[PDB]
Amino acid sequence: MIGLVGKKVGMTRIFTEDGVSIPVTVIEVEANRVTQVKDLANDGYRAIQVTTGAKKANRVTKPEAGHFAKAGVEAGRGLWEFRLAEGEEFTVGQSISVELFADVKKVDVTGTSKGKGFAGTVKRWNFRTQDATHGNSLSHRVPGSIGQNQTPGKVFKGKKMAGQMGNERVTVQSLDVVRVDAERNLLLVKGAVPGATGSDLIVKPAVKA
Amino acid sequence: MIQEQTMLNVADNSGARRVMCIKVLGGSHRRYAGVGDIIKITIKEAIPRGKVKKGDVLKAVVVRTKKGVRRPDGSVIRFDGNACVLLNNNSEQPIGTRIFGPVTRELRSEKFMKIISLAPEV
Amino acid sequence: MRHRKSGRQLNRNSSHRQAMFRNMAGSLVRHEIIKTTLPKAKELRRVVEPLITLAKTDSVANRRLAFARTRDNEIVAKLFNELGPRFASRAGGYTRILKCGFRAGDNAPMAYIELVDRSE
Amino acid sequence: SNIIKQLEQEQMKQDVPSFRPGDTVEVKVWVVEGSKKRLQAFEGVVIAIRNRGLHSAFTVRKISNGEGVERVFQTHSPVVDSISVKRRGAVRKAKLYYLRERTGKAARIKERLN
Amino acid sequence: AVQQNKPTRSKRGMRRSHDALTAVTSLSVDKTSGEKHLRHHITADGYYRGRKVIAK
RNA sequence: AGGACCGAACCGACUAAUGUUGAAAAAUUAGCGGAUGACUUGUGGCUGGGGGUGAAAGGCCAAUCAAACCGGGAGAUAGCU
RNA sequence: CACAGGUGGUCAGGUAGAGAAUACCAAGGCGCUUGAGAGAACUCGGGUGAAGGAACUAGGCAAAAUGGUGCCGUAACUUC
RNA sequence: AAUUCCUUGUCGGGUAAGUUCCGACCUGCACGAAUGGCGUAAUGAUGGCCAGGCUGUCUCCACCCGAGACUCAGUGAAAUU
RNA sequence: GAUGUCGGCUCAUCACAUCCUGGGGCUGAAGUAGGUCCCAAGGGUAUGGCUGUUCGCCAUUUAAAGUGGUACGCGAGCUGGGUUUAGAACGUCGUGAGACAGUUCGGUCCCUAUCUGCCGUGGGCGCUGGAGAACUGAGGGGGGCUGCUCCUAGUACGAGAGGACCGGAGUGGACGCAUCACUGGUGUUCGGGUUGUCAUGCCAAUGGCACUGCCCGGUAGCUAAAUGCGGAAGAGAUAAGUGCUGAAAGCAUCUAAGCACGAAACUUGCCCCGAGAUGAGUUCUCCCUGACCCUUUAAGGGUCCUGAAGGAACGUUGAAGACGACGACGUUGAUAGGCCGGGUGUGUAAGCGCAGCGAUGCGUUGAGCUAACCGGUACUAAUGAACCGUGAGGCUUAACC
Ligand SMILES: [Mg+2]
Ligand SMILES: [Mg+2]
Ligand SMILES: [Mg+2]
Ligand SMILES: [Mg+2]
Ligand SMILES: [Mg+2]
Ligand SMILES: [Mg+2]
Ligand SMILES: [Mg+2]
Ligand SMILES: [Mg+2]
Ligand SMILES: [Mg+2]
Ligand SMILES: [Mg+2]
Ligand SMILES: [Mg+2]
Ligand SMILES: [Mg+2]
Ligand SMILES: [Mg+2]
Ligand SMILES: [Mg+2]
Ligand SMILES: [Mg+2]
Ligand SMILES: [Mg+2]
Ligand SMILES: [Mg+2]
Ligand SMILES: [Mg+2]
Ligand SMILES: [Mg+2]
Ligand SMILES: [Mg+2]
Ligand SMILES: [Mg+2]
Ligand SMILES: [Mg+2]
Ligand SMILES: [Mg+2]
Ligand SMILES: [Mg+2]
Ligand SMILES: [Mg+2]
Ligand SMILES: [Mg+2]
Ligand SMILES: [Mg+2]
Ligand SMILES: [Mg+2]
Ligand SMILES: [Mg+2]
Ligand SMILES: [Mg+2]
Ligand SMILES: [Mg+2]
Ligand SMILES: [Mg+2]
Ligand SMILES: [Mg+2]
Ligand SMILES: [Mg+2]
Ligand SMILES: [Mg+2]
Ligand SMILES: [Mg+2]
Ligand SMILES: [Mg+2]
Ligand SMILES: [Mg+2]
Ligand SMILES: [Mg+2]
Ligand SMILES: [Mg+2]
Ligand SMILES: [Mg+2]
Ligand SMILES: [Mg+2]
Ligand SMILES: [Mg+2]
Ligand SMILES: [Mg+2]
Ligand SMILES: [Mg+2]
Ligand SMILES: [Mg+2]
Ligand SMILES: [Mg+2]
Ligand SMILES: [Mg+2]
Ligand SMILES: [Mg+2]
Ligand SMILES: [Mg+2]
Ligand SMILES: [Mg+2]
Ligand SMILES: [Mg+2]
Ligand SMILES: [Mg+2]
Ligand SMILES: [Mg+2]
Ligand SMILES: [Mg+2]
Ligand SMILES: [Mg+2]
Ligand SMILES: [Mg+2]
Ligand SMILES: [Mg+2]
Repeated sequence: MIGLVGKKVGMTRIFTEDGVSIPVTVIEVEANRVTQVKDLANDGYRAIQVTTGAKKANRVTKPEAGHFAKAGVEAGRGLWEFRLAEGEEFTVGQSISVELFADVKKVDVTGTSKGKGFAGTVKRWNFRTQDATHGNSLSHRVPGSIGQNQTPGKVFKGKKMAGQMGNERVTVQSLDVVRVDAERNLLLVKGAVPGATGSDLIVKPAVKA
Repeated sequence: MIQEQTMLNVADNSGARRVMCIKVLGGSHRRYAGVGDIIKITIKEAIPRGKVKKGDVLKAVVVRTKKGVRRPDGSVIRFDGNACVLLNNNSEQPIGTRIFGPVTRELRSEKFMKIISLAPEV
Repeated sequence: MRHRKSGRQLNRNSSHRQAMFRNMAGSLVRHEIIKTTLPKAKELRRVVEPLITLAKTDSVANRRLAFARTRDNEIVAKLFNELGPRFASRAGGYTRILKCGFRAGDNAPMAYIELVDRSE
Repeated sequence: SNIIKQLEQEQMKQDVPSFRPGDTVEVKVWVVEGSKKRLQAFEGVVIAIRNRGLHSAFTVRKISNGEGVERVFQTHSPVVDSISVKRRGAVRKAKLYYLRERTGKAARIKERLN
Repeated sequence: AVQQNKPTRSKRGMRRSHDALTAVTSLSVDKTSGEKHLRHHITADGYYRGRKVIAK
């Protein structure tokens, strides 16, 4: 149950002959090259490190270049790892295409959500706004009370307050695989996946199914 | 999107002219009722010598909304006003005998098949 | 948020921004080199360059279009008689921003913006 | 994007008639009652058109049984079987939402006799 | 709101531990006139990248 | 004709927000009331403190009023801190 | 205080307008003695809002809404 | 009842549901005839209640335009301790 | 020498004496539905009418509308209706000033956060040569709700009326996360219409101002009402409880030895953070192989040469962002602007011609213009440098060669 690394191409639709419009996200899954294979005897855990895309040889550093050269593969845009399940053996430099998902029905797609910056409590935590009229003094979208009195005499950890919202790892689970088009390196999943267009995406087979 | 206090027209001959939603039946904290959802209503205006009288509290199914319904291809069917068909409070069968104006295929269920038959246009 | 948005508010309202850039576009056409703040210079590119490309094909319609965005016929005339024929073969990029230190009164990052062929 | 546009291109309908806002059109859509699948007609004036390729849509407004009904059709959906222009109207605006406030005479579009 | 106790010179100094200015790391030399100047900026005499952009 | 009507100047001050180390020791902004009258305003004058004045709120009498202010008795007295 | 306050009289252009309201201008006078960026939360001052429409709230507070001129038409009650 | 404690009295009306409202009843804790009784057109920035219109008041907030807030340069407080 | 007081709002947090959902014993438990008690705190746990009300009553919901602690939680968070200042009145009491055993109309809610705490986000150093990339998971956080319908089956049960357990499927409510393809809102940076007025010499054509003058549409972005997904299954150990074998105590006995099951609680399983986890871990890659001098002779100090990997700085910037930070790019270049083509939006420009007395209409013409979008394109701007960071990396012991 390893996954591939893809790029969010955008959203579109697919009409079925049965008169249904499936909302789909297009994911470009180029070949994933295996750059390193980790095992128990050496790394304590079984996994494979993959690369995808192409990076300009001017921007790749000498440490990164040597790590690729050991595998004998070309420099991709990044390095990602996937944990191997029992009975899954890969070799370095082997290329893994999108047709791995040819027969999987639901996938989990993990991306980095769109960054909303410093958000208020209303937007970040669905805090109800206070009255817009009726005498409310400068306290329309403010958070309200944040604790009790002397007995706690403090604010508890995890209190819902204003701060950075978005731009964080988030996984959407169990999205139907609409189409696996190996020729164009495309994966069509039903629904919306996190991130902006052009962001990186990790697609694994669904873990709950 | 019908909620409490919403004033609806009546699409049947029960005698009511304008009703007001006093509860969106279904689950707890439920906010809206779309086409095909049963609501509790109160009669605000009724014709003389009708089957129902003003001030009566009964149920009704919504059949037309300005919000409209969406279809599995993404199309929309929105109407110019919100209308309902009055139902018996305990059996939830229509109390009128004639349906006026169009209805939608969202009503094509075992419960409201009578409304489908009497409608002039679905 | 600000995602994918364009334009610079420049701590003005819409009417003030539009009027100011009319004056600055006129000034740059008249003198072929002016000294503004770096942010203001970067935005003038998006007002003057469209005006020069417009001046490449001379017509009564295009000259009335320039007059609408410039409100000065001397500027319209230099754009259509002098700058259009001058940049007839240049595929965009008619201006050059050179950063020139900081203003003494408020430490604003300044810059010179000139036409790329101003010379002498 | 060259990947999405190509993708959408092969899904588009090839012969879709030309029509503008104000045109009275008859749209034949499919109603599928399990095994029984037939066509139903919807005729009214086009009051809005969204030109977005595969995502193109248009809004048809009719007065049915004393009730105003608006229907938004997705132009390239397989549900919409065909579109035919019954009458060409002469309007000056892309969107005719002002017709929602007009009734009977005053809600009629003059005919584009050209 | 106000302090219940006066803050110490220790606490004052520790807040200004991040107020230190930074010098310009290096200054670029013009390949024609040899003046030192800010990088990406014109020289004091109107030269930039070897060419004399400003007359004065 | 009119302590008539609508409405600027002008005279007020009902509501709300702002502001509350204010732009302002009472305002600003949007609305609000009267606007030929028991109206409003300029300049000068008169009434003096248990006194004045008050379409009366203990209101006002120089940002002070159930007894002004300034000096004096006076370092009142203080079983209180 | 180089303070959004207060301060009596005189003068009265054009166009639209009943008008000294108001909008835009004249003559004349000014841009209000910190600026430059950025384009978060939140605050202030505004614009618009699907469906609903007072369900808000102590209370329709606030907002929205009405708004002109001519003709027609206009109820109970009345001290006419 | 600007007055009724018991009291959200009882009856009627209005609402889906009305401690408020309107009309009554009289059992007026504790109305009442110039410290006026009762009624009354018009008037009222007067108190309560209802309806139409109307809407971000609210369901439930979204977006946008500006002024602050944030960064840089200059000037440079305050309460408190 | 002041601890703001009722109710509401916003935001909560805990307890379990449990309102719902879960598990069970007994029933005066046929079924359905209950009663009562035990276990269980994971999640969930109405909107209105009236009244300042908390409550209460009522209306209509829901699986349920739990009970309590938290300064009867929460006014340096809001409100200010009640209460409890000064005005006024009624009833009442008093000769009265006034007062209430009452009631009624009106009536200024300040604080720029130093410390703690909390939500976010950086800088420093450390981690023992330096550096880049990938991880392991100590630990921490999040999530955990449920209705209805159909099948099993009109079966078991029941005289009938009625009507299941167990098990399987479908479809909702609420809540949450993401996203903008669709439906939409907004879009004072796009197009158009139009009022008053001023100006560009005039006509025509345009611009300014009047809330964007007023409006009608509307791209990108953001976004909800829009649409996709989630709660789980499973596993371990259990609670109440149910047993199996089995003595003490020839019997019996779930327990003493031994063994089996048993819940939304617990530990996992799912998602996120996470080696400052000073117990600072691991993997893979890259870089630096110079010469001397002096002393007190040390993990010593200096001199010349050298300056790496890499980083930073600067520049162009970004669906990244308060600032930092993070990401892309800097000519061997599509990073931003411009330009070119397209798309989209608006809706047939201007000029000219024709028709008409004219307003205007028609033709040229789906014209003109077109912001954030798409595809391109080095025209402009992203510079040769310089800067930081060095020169093979302690001691001990063990194994090995
Ligand atoms: Mg962002
Ligand atoms: Mg205040
Ligand atoms: Mg406010
Ligand atoms: Mg851009
Ligand atoms: Mg500023
Ligand atoms: Mg303007
Ligand atoms: Mg500092
Ligand atoms: Mg008068
Ligand atoms: Mg005022
Ligand atoms: Mg008046
Ligand atoms: Mg008094
Ligand atoms: Mg005084
Ligand atoms: Mg005295
Ligand atoms: Mg004495
Ligand atoms: Mg001044
Ligand atoms: Mg002054
Ligand atoms: Mg005056
Ligand atoms: Mg900023
Ligand atoms: Mg702003
Ligand atoms: Mg609305
Ligand atoms: Mg609407
Ligand atoms: Mg209410
Ligand atoms: Mg309420
Ligand atoms: Mg009001
Ligand atoms: Mg009495
Ligand atoms: Mg008498
Ligand atoms: Mg008497
Ligand atoms: Mg009297
Ligand atoms: Mg009066
Ligand atoms: Mg009054
Ligand atoms: Mg009255
Ligand atoms: Mg400063
Ligand atoms: Mg004290
Ligand atoms: Mg218990
Ligand atoms: Mg039981
Ligand atoms: Mg619990
Ligand atoms: Mg658990
Ligand atoms: Mg509690
Ligand atoms: Mg309390
Ligand atoms: Mg306060
Ligand atoms: Mg407090
Ligand atoms: Mg406190
Ligand atoms: Mg406050
Ligand atoms: Mg009060
Ligand atoms: Mg008492
Ligand atoms: Mg402290
Ligand atoms: Mg969208
Ligand atoms: Mg889009
Ligand atoms: Mg707009
Ligand atoms: Mg949009
Ligand atoms: Mg003209
Ligand atoms: Mg003016
Ligand atoms: Mg559950
Ligand atoms: Mg060096
Ligand atoms: Mg460089
Ligand atoms: Mg033309
Ligand atoms: Mg066009
Ligand atoms: Mg360089």
